[PDB]
Amino acid sequence: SGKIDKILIVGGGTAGWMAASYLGKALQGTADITLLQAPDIPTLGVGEATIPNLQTAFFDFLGIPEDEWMRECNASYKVAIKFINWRTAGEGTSEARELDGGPDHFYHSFGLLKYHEQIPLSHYWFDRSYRGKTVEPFDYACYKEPVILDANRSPRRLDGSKVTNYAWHFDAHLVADFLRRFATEKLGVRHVEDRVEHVQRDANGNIESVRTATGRVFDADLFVDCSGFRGLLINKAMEEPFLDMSDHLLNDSAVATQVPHDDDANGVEPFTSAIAMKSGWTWKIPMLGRFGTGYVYSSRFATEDEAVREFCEMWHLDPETQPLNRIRFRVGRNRRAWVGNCVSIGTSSCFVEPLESTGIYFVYAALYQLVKHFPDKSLNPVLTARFNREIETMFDDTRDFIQAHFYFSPRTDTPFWRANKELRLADGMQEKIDMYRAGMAINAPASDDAQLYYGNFEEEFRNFWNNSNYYCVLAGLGLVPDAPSPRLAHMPQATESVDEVFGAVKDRQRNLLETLPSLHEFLRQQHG
Amino acid sequence: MSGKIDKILIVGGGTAGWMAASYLGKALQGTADITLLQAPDIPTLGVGEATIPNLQTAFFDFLGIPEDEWMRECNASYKVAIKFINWRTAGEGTSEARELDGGPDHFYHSFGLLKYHEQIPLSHYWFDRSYRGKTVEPFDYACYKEPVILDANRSPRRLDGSKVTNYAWHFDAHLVADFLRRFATEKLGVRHVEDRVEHVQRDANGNIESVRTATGRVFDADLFVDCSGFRGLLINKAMEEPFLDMSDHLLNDSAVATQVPHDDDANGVEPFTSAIAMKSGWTWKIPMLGRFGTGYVYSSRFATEDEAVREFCEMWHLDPETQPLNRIRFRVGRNRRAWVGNCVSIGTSSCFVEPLESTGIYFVYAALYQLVKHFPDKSLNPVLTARFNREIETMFDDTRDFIQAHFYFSPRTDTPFWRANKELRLADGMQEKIDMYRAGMAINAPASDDAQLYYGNFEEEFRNFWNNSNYYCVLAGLGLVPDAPSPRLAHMPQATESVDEVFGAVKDRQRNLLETLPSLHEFLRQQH
Ligand SMILES: N[C@@H](Cc1c[nH]c2cc(Br)ccc12)C(=O)O
Ligand SMILES: N[C@@H](Cc1c[nH]c2cc(Br)ccc12)C(=O)O
Repeated sequence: SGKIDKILIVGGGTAGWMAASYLGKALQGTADITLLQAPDIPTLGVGEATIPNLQTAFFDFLGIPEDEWMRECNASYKVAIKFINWRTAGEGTSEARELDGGPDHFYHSFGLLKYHEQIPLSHYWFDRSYRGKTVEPFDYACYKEPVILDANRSPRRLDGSKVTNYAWHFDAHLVADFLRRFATEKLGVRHVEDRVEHVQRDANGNIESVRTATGRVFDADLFVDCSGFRGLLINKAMEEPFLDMSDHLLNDSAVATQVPHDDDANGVEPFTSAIAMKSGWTWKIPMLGRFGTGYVYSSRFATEDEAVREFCEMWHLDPETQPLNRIRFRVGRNRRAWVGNCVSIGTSSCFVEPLESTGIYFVYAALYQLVKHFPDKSLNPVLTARFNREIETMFDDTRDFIQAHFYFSPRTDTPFWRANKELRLADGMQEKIDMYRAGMAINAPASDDAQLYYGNFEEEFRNFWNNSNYYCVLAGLGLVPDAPSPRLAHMPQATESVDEVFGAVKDRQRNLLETLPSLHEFLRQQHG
Repeated sequence: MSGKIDKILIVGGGTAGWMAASYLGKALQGTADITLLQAPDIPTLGVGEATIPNLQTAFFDFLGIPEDEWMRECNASYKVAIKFINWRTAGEGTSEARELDGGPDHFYHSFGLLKYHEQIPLSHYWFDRSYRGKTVEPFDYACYKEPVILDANRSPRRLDGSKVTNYAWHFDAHLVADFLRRFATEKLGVRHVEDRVEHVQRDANGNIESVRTATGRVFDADLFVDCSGFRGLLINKAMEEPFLDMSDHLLNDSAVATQVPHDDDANGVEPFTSAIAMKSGWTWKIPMLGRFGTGYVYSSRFATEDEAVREFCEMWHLDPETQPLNRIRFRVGRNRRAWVGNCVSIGTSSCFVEPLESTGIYFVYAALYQLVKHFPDKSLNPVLTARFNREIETMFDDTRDFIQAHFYFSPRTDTPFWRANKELRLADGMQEKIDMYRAGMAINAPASDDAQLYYGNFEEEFRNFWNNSNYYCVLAGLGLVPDAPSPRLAHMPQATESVDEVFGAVKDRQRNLLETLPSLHEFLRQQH
């Protein structure tokens, strides 16, 4: 019995120093935290994309203003994800192909669809599209962002006022160093540069101590595994099985690099690009003077040399001189994220391809659930079981959503895209698609107030993947309901007054397009 | 078998029938012909109905009926909480609270949400002090301001009309049914037919084709709404849908009720419903204007009808040979599926549970809200029916589990009834909630402590109907408390110290409202 006195974090990556900062802040003055980190071969900064709650749920919790960490991490702004060439056959190219008299792209923006007479705007859009009253795509009809993103507009005016929900693009290595300084200098976290040599467990299977290569022994009451894919504690020591979920996600490898960019000549894109490839997809994360890019592919349909060739040719890079990072990740999650006195945080717990910018979210979302379910020395099993339940739902819901990107793509030109259609959706995901086809919303938000959504982590965590996200991806790829929502035929006044709702989006599209500065213009004044 | 619903037939009148006619008539105004089949039954006494705050915001506001309009026409009173009397002390069934720890054996279940302090509900701070001997005040008096003003029969609104707390209403159901009958027929164009169902004609698909009445009239429709009560003329008799008896969780199955005249000038009016524990059940008291309704809900396995009538009459000093009494034998449980084919069951034809927590009328307009949200066309898409049945199934089962906890966790052991309740088993969903509760966790904590958002957004409340505030009121009120304080509080020394001002604010509101609020009788006099 007694409270947790000492906490040992194994691993000093991005997740490791987020755990040290979050736990150091949450338990300030009531727990001694030590982080074990061994020097590894450093890698390139291939870029990271995030979601709006990174500020409200993480940096706000630490008490760090957005401007403070943005300037020290050379971060850019992210307004949406631009899905390129997901509906047209062809090689992997950065240029959008032609589809129905226009470029093959669609946006997944932040925020929530507006409610009109208790019904999301998506249902009103499809009702018009189904009956031939409109041909405008879903994203351009219901969101104001696509128009200003086509012109690389900034999410904030020169006076600082924000006109849309946005996230950030940055190099994870810089944020890790920023949080390393914050945790050690402000929160009293102890940093130890050593390599784990032996993990000693007791008769109950719990971790007793960790011995390093130099002979130092570190004991604690609670151990946090941030060692990445290796899982030194949760997998190696605790012997907890890892659940491979490649029966839903075929991608398991990646080739990534960083490419210099002339922001003065071309501006900066306020969005992440997800460019469909022949055996996967390639991300593009614009930053300051450069952009990170990585080809996520499936080793079952493309060899590493084929992926390196495809990746370099699309960006006009020299495969013999370009610095490249070749990665082979494990897709899935542990059977239990928390076992005994060992809590897994980061890629040691779970991993999925960064198609929807969930990597960093998984860290501080798990850290949020860890503090909410924080135990004492008795390690109450109810706290551990409920934490493991939240983590498995957080990941499995994301896994199902990511699979829908490939499962519902109309492409059939390569074995990769054809095989994705041969996989089976999870029962929870298949039920969601059944609702969608019936004209229902999928996890409709309780309110269309984005400030409440992104300002209340509990409100968002219970409704992380909401109707707005599903319609952006499903309707963007071409999946639409079999027929309009049957209740709209009983709402003649609602379907008539909705004209002003679509007109309001058109007016904001025109006004913001004409008045907003470019992202490059704002970044220049922002970053000095 | 396509096209929108054109004709809707409601079988059964009363409260459920005319609530369905009003809600569906308003939602589908001008796009559906609605006919209500009602046969004259032997009328019963007005034994009183208790409600919850969303009755105005989710039902009457949807109809466009101001609170003052329907209150005056139904002679309604105000309800601020439920006072549970004699649930922790042994003895006969009496209206007088017994002595417990130097005070009356009662505790309140109030409306609203517990205030958050540093992201933690106030209940966790209360028990932390109680566990460490820092306080002896009961949970309800420490965290709620209502118990103090309810002990003095204070009004929930000042004489100037300003409301000082969340409240509901007390009324005779028959008056509300007549009010809605006039509203639906005169304002919404609903057709009322006085006839008795003679034969229900089904087709080869199992769907209802038409209904023939005793006079030979045949009524056909596209969608049928069963509001026939416990008889289940359509859902059970015609559709042959099985009814799931749940007497393994709730032993009460009978009731003896009446109405008692009351001199409001001499004794005032109680702004709360009373739940008076009995030897083989419990007795309600629903104060109204010049009278109060009362009913002894009991278990036929432990008390005969004559024993319950005697217990009921003796506690109110009534003549068992002359007092007008209503003897009822209800079915406890729910249908296997609330909606089958083109037949949707609404009201007690769908499910029933004892009115211990004032959920009877709520079940009607909550189901009507889910019916419109899942409204079908002539094709009757099975996904709409399946999702509706799931929402109804969760709505009742969660209520069933909560109601059982009232008896399961009562410390009384003096009668075979109370002893047998401890021999039943809680549902797995309820047992897991109790496991969390004992572990110091909240049970379905609200996303926000803003009651206006909660009671103003039916979707927000429906997803969190039984929240942490409700569970703590009943469980801690009966004496069930966690095994130890939340381990997370030991790491928040500043939070556990600054919470002193939160409890002091409740004490200041208790003192100020007690001195300035008028009595309910005083406010009712000026209003009515
Ligand atoms: N609730 C999350 C859901 C989400 C996860 N990844 C996203 C990426 C984009 Br682009 C838009 C939304 C999300 C949000 O609205 O930010
Ligand atoms: N969310 C519901 C829960 C509830 C159902 N019946 C109740 C009865 C009382 Br008294 C208080 C709360 C409830 C409310 O607070 O109105």
